Amino acid sequence: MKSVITTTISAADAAGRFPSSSDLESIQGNIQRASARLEAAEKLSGNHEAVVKEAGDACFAKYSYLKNSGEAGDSQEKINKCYRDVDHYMRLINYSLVVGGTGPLDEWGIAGSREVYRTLNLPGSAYIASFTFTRDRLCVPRDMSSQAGVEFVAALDYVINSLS
Amino acid sequence: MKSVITTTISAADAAGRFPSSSDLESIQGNIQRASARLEAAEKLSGNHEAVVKEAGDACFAKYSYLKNSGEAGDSQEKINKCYRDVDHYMRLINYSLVVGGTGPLDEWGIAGSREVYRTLNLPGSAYIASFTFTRDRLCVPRDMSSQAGVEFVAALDYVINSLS
Amino acid sequence: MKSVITTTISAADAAGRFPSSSDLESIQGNIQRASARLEAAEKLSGNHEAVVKEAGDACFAKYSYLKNSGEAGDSQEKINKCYRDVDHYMRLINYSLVVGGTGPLDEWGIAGSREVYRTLNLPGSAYIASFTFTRDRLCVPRDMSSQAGVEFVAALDYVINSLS
Amino acid sequence: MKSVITTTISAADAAGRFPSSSDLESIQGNIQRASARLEAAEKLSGNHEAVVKEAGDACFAKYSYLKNSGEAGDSQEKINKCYRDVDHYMRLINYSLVVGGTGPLDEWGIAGSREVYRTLNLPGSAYIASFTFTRDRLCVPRDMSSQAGVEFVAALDYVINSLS
Amino acid sequence: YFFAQTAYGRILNMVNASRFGKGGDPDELVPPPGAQPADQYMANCIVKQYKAMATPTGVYTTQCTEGVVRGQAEEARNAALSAAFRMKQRSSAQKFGDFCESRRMAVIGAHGCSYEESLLTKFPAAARAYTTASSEAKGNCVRYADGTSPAETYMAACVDKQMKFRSVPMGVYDVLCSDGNTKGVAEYKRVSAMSVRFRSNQMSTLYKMQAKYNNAAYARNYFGHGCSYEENLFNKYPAVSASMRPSTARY
Amino acid sequence: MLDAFSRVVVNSDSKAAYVGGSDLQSLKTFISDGNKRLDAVNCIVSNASCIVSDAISGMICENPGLIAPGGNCYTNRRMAACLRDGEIILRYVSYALLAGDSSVLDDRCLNGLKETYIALGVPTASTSRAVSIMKAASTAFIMNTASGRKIEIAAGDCQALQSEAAAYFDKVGSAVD
Amino acid sequence: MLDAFSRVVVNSDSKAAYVGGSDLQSLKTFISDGNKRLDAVNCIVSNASCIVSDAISGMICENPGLIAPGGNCYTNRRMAACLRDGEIILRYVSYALLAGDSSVLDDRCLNGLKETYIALGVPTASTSRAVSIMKAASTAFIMNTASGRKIEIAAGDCQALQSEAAAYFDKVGSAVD
Ligand SMILES: C=CC1=C(C)[C@@H](Cc2[nH]c(/C=C3N=C(/C=C4\NC(=O)[C@H](C)[C@H]4CC)C(C)=C\3CCC(=O)O)c(CCC(=O)O)c2C)NC1=O
Ligand SMILES: C=CC1=C(C)[C@@H](Cc2[nH]c(/C=C3N=C(/C=C4\NC(=O)[C@H](C)[C@H]4CC)C(C)=C\3CCC(=O)O)c(CCC(=O)O)c2C)NC1=O
Ligand SMILES: C=CC1=C(C)[C@@H](Cc2[nH]c(/C=C3N=C(/C=C4\NC(=O)[C@H](C)[C@H]4CC)C(C)=C\3CCC(=O)O)c(CCC(=O)O)c2C)NC1=O
Ligand SMILES: C=CC1=C(C)[C@@H](Cc2[nH]c(/C=C3N=C(/C=C4\NC(=O)[C@H](C)[C@H]4CC)C(C)=C\3CCC(=O)O)c(CCC(=O)O)c2C)NC1=O
Ligand SMILES: C=CC1=C(C)[C@@H](Cc2[nH]c(/C=C3N=C(/C=C4\NC(=O)[C@H](C)[C@H]4CC)C(C)=C\3CCC(=O)O)c(CCC(=O)O)c2C)NC1=O
Ligand SMILES: C=CC1=C(C)[C@@H](Cc2[nH]c(/C=C3N=C(/C=C4\NC(=O)[C@H](C)[C@H]4CC)C(C)=C\3CCC(=O)O)c(CCC(=O)O)c2C)NC1=O
Ligand SMILES: C=CC1=C(C)[C@@H](Cc2[nH]c(/C=C3N=C(/C=C4\NC(=O)[C@H](C)[C@H]4CC)C(C)=C\3CCC(=O)O)c(CCC(=O)O)c2C)NC1=O
Ligand SMILES: C=CC1=C(C)[C@@H](Cc2[nH]c(/C=C3N=C(/C=C4\NC(=O)[C@H](C)[C@H]4CC)C(C)=C\3CCC(=O)O)c(CCC(=O)O)c2C)NC1=O
Ligand SMILES: C=CC1=C(C)[C@@H](Cc2[nH]c(/C=C3N=C(/C=C4\NC(=O)[C@H](C)[C@H]4CC)C(C)=C\3CCC(=O)O)c(CCC(=O)O)c2C)NC1=O
Ligand SMILES: C=CC1=C(C)[C@@H](Cc2[nH]c(/C=C3N=C(/C=C4\NC(=O)[C@H](C)[C@H]4CC)C(C)=C\3CCC(=O)O)c(CCC(=O)O)c2C)NC1=O
Ligand SMILES: C=CC1=C(C)[C@@H](Cc2[nH]c(/C=C3N=C(/C=C4\NC(=O)[C@H](C)[C@H]4CC)C(C)=C\3CCC(=O)O)c(CCC(=O)O)c2C)NC1=O
Ligand SMILES: CCC1=C(C)/C(=C\C2=NC(=C\c3[nH]c(CC4NC(=O)C(C)=C4CC)c(C)c3CCC(=O)O)/C(CCC(=O)O)=C2C)NC1=O
Ligand SMILES: CCC1=C(C)[C@@H](CC2=N/C(=C\c3[nH]c(C[C@@H]4NC(=O)C(C)=C4CC)c(C)c3CCC(=O)O)C(CCC(=O)O)=C2C)NC1=O
Ligand SMILES: CCC1=C(C)[C@@H](CC2=N/C(=C\c3[nH]c(C[C@@H]4NC(=O)C(C)=C4CC)c(C)c3CCC(=O)O)C(CCC(=O)O)=C2C)NC1=O
Repeated sequence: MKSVITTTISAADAAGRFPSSSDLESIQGNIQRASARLEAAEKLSGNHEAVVKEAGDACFAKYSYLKNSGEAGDSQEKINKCYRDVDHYMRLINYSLVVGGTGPLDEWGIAGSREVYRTLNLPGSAYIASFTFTRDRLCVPRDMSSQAGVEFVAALDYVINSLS
Repeated sequence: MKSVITTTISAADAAGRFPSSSDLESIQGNIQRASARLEAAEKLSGNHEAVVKEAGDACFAKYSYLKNSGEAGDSQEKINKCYRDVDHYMRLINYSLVVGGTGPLDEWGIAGSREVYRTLNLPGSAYIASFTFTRDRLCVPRDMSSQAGVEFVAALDYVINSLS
Repeated sequence: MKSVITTTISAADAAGRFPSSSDLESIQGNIQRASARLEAAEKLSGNHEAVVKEAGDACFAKYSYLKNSGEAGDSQEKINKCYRDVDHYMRLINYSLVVGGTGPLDEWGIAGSREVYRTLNLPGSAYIASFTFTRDRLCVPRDMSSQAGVEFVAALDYVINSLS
Repeated sequence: MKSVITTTISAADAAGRFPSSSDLESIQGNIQRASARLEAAEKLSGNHEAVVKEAGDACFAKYSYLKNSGEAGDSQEKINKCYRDVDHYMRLINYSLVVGGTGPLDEWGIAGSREVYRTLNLPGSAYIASFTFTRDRLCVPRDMSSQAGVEFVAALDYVINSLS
Repeated sequence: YFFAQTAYGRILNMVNASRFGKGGDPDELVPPPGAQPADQYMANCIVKQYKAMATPTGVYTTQCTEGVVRGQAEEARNAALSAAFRMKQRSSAQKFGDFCESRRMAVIGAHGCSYEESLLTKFPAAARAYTTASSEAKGNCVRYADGTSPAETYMAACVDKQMKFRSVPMGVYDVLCSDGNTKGVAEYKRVSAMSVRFRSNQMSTLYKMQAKYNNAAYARNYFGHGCSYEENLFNKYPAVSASMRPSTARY
Repeated sequence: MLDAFSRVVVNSDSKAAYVGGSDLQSLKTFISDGNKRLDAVNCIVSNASCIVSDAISGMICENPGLIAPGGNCYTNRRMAACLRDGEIILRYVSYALLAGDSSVLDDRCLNGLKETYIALGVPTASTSRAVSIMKAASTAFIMNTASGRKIEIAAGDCQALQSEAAAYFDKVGSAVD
Repeated sequence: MLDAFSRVVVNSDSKAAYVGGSDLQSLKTFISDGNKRLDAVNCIVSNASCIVSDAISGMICENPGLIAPGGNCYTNRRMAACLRDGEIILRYVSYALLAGDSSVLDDRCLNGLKETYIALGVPTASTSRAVSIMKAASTAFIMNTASGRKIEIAAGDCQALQSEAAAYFDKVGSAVD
């Protein structure tokens, strides 16, 4: 699971040496930017369910042909799978937002997602429509903070550049 | 040459990934601890020559048997080589103090020094006497700063743990 | 443990072949030079204790700063460790002198000695002063033999070129 | 090309060590057994042609079926190739007898001979009949020397154990 | 479920439930019961035989050397064993993954024979030491046959990067990334690597040419199936073909 | 890999003392017996495929079940591996004759071999028989009492060295069982 | 790897004849001069770090530009590589003294090294100077005319062999330029 701590510890470990001053400056930076990260994590854990509803209802505000045949709209169950998968993605943005690297977001969500999505006929552009909605639905001074919002955008854009 | 920048960029390079938020927090920390580093670098570049004189004359304040036979005391030339080599060490503490990792100090000074020292009959404990002198001759509130002094101690202790 | 037997047997083993005439000439040479080797081994096992005393007391005839602080002179115990370590070196010159290669002297004494010596703050030049004493204290016609002394010089010079 | 010199030098070369006393004992043995070797080489270079005649004519004293069909007896030319090849083997016993290992006899004669012999339908047992003849046609006190003869037997037996 | 209602199967559920959770080696469990030391000596016989096939004469080849200089072979062995314990260090899923790739590569390597397939599929360390020692003896590896022309050196550098992708998953370095475990043997791995690259020039030109065609045949048979453009790169460039490693390595 | 020298040195290392007089005296007996050992090793070397062929062919001729289908001498591949293993056993025994100590043979070849031959299904009794035939053949060559090759050497008693080579073959054949 | 023996054999192989009288006679001069070669190799071996330190330190003391920043002796690691390469040259020169022919030195170490030092930017004149200092130091040790180490040998003429070692060092130093 990638973070600042694991990157610098793993680097000095592969080197063999004790942790010198450079690693100490790195973790110093982590506990500098910690406040903006945890602010965004607190507010995301605050109102996540409304982000679930507007997220998935925004995904079916776009492409309608999912609820058409036999692509995926064929039950309350597949639409529930739809929502809970989006909740897995937001819960990973919470996790990676707390950690401060793209670690748990990548190793739990992104790695090997592609084979599962081509295999189970899942379109990725539907998810990308959902996330581009949820990053367009921000607010600069009233929603989080100038620093927190930026960090949230970063995480979410990472998901988009991972999926497209 | 190891620093925070080269460690994180080299780590993400070996990964193949773009530099995500974690590397950005690391370089954020580098530009947080930059002020203490550059303060100590400014004052070192200020009065280095007195550190030269008290360093080498402290090394010949201890062990006298260098200027005995044929170990190394046999000229003004070997004592000049003595001083200038200690100035190479302080110039590397300046370099690594500016960089903010143990990079140039290790790759210019420490790497393969040991074979040169066992080969050309140089005892390491004389250098260690010089450096333990120059770290014992500190001053907390007047010399640099609480933060700058600490960084200087770190670099110098690294030299000691590299040599012994 | 390197000797003529182990070198030629190991070489023919890596080859896969039976021992041809070349290996037989090699062991023929071992049992030619055997007499000078075992003569030197007999006389070393004769008066080793005087070589102990003059060796260590010669090492403290040179550099006095061992019995100064806190380098190594601070007890009867460290001076006892001093003598017994020199007896380990002479016992290895006996062993390698019996074997007829640098095998047991290298694999028991020389292998990884350098890290122990830089780690436990031991200067090598003190040992080198002891051995250069014990090779300068020879005697050509009376001590061993014209051939035997030479073998002893060889082993001892090997120790010196291993340490410096 | 294997000899005592090349074996010990190659072994210490792969080790990285300078030539220590063990290699020196080995080459000491080479220059001990040198006299028997060069004695046998001189006498072989003396009367090789009679060894050619008796060798090949002994090989056609046994197996007649070479000069029968279409195996190899169908000309004076194939029988000339027969003789000259036996002269190549005796010239290699001269070479390896000078060198004092099985080096040039193996790397010029024995290496890859098997594919040439099964390919060109040349039977090996005919060569072995020739050599067992030429090692049975020795003489202890009149031909070479007790020590010298043995060296010759060694090399010839090696050819037999290489071919059978 | 059906064991738990039986008086006897309440034993079986507890033994199986005790066994279930814990990780293991493929060396530990893949062989038949009581045959692991046979596998260790099996693999030792393999590597010894390839060491016989490298040098047919008593002279050691220029490549069959450990230390360039005094005191370097001791640093080579002290660097060598920490890699082995580090092979023991890693996680279980990685061990079985590396095991199955060792199996597949050993099977491609055999190019025939029941014993070759049966003994390499039965016996784990036999497969690992088989692949390493065989590709090692043919000269099909990274440290030898480095590129001459600048284009081939760049191509070899790109392959090296794309194998470094395997040897770091997700920023965090491997277990097996092992330049240190000491104070300053990483510089020794630099020294030994540079000097081995110097010693590949020292070989006979016969072994240079044989090494080239062996490199091409290696990268074809293991890693090229169809792959017409990769067939063309394995045609023309021996440095690209010389340095493709089974992802059991992660070196 | 330890010869008789290294055995004396290692025993003195466990004793932690110097080498002394008596141990060197027994090693003087080794060096004075050196040339007999050298000619003995020459005798066993100059009959490689001769002793291997007679030993293994005698092993099959004793027990003809190995050559039956279902046996282990049955396949060509198996017979080649059979001859190779006999050659290798003879090879390390020859190394044990040059060295004077069985450390090369014990740490090289004799270790783990019983569990390997059990792991493959090679019968141990047949292996011990082949090692015994190499033992008797090697002693008959080492005493120059072969009925097929009688080579000239300066005459002398070599009984102790014959008991030594017999101890190596009895070590291997005792170890495979 | 070719010694004196192998040079005589290879030249006789190109001539395609047997060994004969004259070549063996020159090789008898090798064997009779064997012990002088043995003691000579002992002399050059027992001064490893001594010859290397004096040679390379003298090379820097002649031309102080190498230790100036931007030089080649300037980095501490580069200086260790510097000492290591001098030790390696000394090593294969010692092998050329045991062998009697410079085939191990030509095919081992003198091969590829000019193009390598051109490929790294090591100046050739400084290397030839260091090789020359190893040459003079090695001849002074080989004739036992060292200024602080005077070891006992029964006296004799060894001029030929000194010109031989001088030919090896002049081969290396002539080859790097
Ligand atoms: C975890 C992350 C997270 C977010 C990023 C927000 C996103 C978000 N904003 C709103 C809701 C809102 N967001 C805004 C913000 C805006 N006002 C404007 O003038 C600008 C266009 C914009 C600021 C830049 C407003 C005004 C509302 C209320 C809209 C309304 O009720 O009309 C809602 C609906 C629930 C609510 O009313 O609060 C949600 C989910 N909520 C979350 O839980
Ligand atoms: C870039 C960094 C850098 C250094 C730090 C130095 C380190 C260094 N010093 C020496 C070399 C030397 N250094 C000293 C110094 C000593 N004299 C003594 O009495 C004391 C123990 C000690 C001073 C405290 C001496 C005397 C030599 C020469 C040694 C000799 O030739 O015997 C050498 C070998 C090359 C030479 O001769 O100059 C090197 C690499 N050089 C560098 O390039
Ligand atoms: C087993 C190995 C073994 C050795 C290597 C020697 C080493 C040795 N030599 C001496 C002692 C001595 N060694 C010599 C020898 C000579 N001094 C000269 O000036 C001459 C050049 C040279 C003869 C050629 C002399 C003269 C002494 C006594 C005085 C002295 O220390 O020089 C002593 C002190 C005990 C004594 O006085 O005998 C020892 C331990 N002894 C051993 O038992
Ligand atoms: C350096 C060592 C060296 C050798 C030892 C020979 C070995 C040798 N012999 C032949 C080749 C041959 N050798 C023989 C000899 C034989 N005729 C018989 O009746 C007998 C069985 C046997 C002599 C005892 C014959 C007849 C050929 C030619 C075979 C053919 O063309 O059918 C060849 C193939 C090339 C050629 O045709 O010459 C070679 C490599 N060559 C070497 O370079
Ligand atoms: C380079 C190696 C080399 C050898 C090993 C010999 C081998 C050899 N011996 C003979 C020839 C001979 N060798 C012997 C020797 C013997 N007398 C006996 O009573 C015993 C059985 C046996 C000694 C043990 C005899 C008697 C002859 C002459 C045979 C005869 O003419 O009847 C010949 C034929 C040429 C000749 O007449 O000299 C040759 C090639 N020659 C060589 O060039
Ligand atoms: C510990 C396990 C272990 C193995 C599994 C083997 C595997 C193995 N086989 C060979 C070597 C060989 N293996 C075979 C076998 C084959 N012949 C064919 O017709 C078939 C394709 C195939 C049998 C099914 C052959 C013919 C060689 C020799 C190849 C040659 O020299 O051309 C070699 C090289 C060394 C040698 O020549 O013996 C090795 C390591 N060795 C071991 O140590
Ligand atoms: C400098 C030259 C150079 C090359 C020639 C390539 C060669 C190459 N290809 C792959 C890797 C690959 N190459 C292919 C190609 C194939 N797909 C198929 O259906 C065909 C058999 C074949 C095309 C003809 C595939 C599919 C992979 C990925 C394999 C996988 O991950 O399963 C890899 C591993 C790294 C990676 O995943 O990219 C490498 C080194 N790379 C280089 O750097
Ligand atoms: C360096 C030491 C060394 C050993 C101790 C052997 C041990 C050994 N033998 C075999 C393999 C074998 N060993 C034999 C030998 C024989 N089986 C019989 O039933 C006969 C009684 C007997 C001959 C006398 C046979 C036939 C095989 C192949 C099949 C088998 O396992 O039995 C193998 C597997 C690889 C192969 O097939 O060659 C190994 C490692 N190999 C070595 O390299
Ligand atoms: C380089 C190769 C090489 C060899 C192959 C040997 C060969 C050799 N053997 C002996 C000498 C001898 N060799 C034997 C051997 C034996 N006698 C018997 O009756 C037994 C059959 C057999 C048991 C091994 C004996 C008994 C002697 C004489 C006794 C002795 O010298 O110890 C001698 C002494 C000199 C001479 O006799 O002229 C030599 C050089 N030495 C070597 O340097
Ligand atoms: C087995 C044979 C063998 C060789 C022939 C050398 C050859 C060699 N030298 C260097 C590398 C080097 N060689 C030297 C040596 C020196 N440069 C100078 O300017 C001085 C004049 C000179 C010392 C006298 C230096 C300084 C380097 C490192 C930097 C460079 O390339 O110059 C390298 C690259 C690896 C490294 O940095 O160590 C290699 C392969 N190495 C070997 O293992
Ligand atoms: C196995 C290793 C091995 C060696 C290292 C040599 C060592 C050696 N050198 C000589 C003997 C000698 N060694 C030298 C050498 C020289 N004398 C000088 O004054 C010059 C400084 C130097 C030039 C090389 C001389 C001159 C002799 C005596 C003359 C002679 O025996 O030819 C002897 C004769 C026996 C004795 O003196 O006791 C021996 C065994 N021989 C070996 O077997
Ligand atoms: C076939 C047997 C053989 C071997 C084993 C050999 C050389 C050899 N390679 C060795 C090491 C060694 N060999 C390999 C094999 C290898 N695996 C690969 O994927 C590639 C491209 C390899 C290069 C041959 C590795 C990874 C290493 C690790 C590096 C290290 O441990 O320092 C060693 C051991 C010690 C050392 O020299 O550093 C040795 C002695 N040369 C040979 O012919
Ligand atoms: C019909 C199935 C069959 C065989 C095959 C043989 C195999 C065989 N050879 C023996 C023993 C044996 N074998 C040889 C080697 C052999 N003899 C030589 O003179 C030369 C040149 C040889 C290789 C070509 C020697 C030297 C001996 C010792 C007996 C002797 O002095 O001849 C022994 C006796 C074993 C013992 O003493 O316990 C047997 C069983 N016997 C059989 O029943
Ligand atoms: C001030 C900077 C400085 C140095 C450092 C020396 C370095 C030096 N040593 C030389 C040469 C030299 N060096 C030694 C080795 C040395 N002598 C011994 O007796 C022992 C035991 C040694 C190692 C401890 C020998 C043996 C010679 C050959 C001359 C002689 O006979 O002493 C030469 C002559 C080179 C030549 O002939 O071209 C030089 C320049 N010179 C300097 O100007």
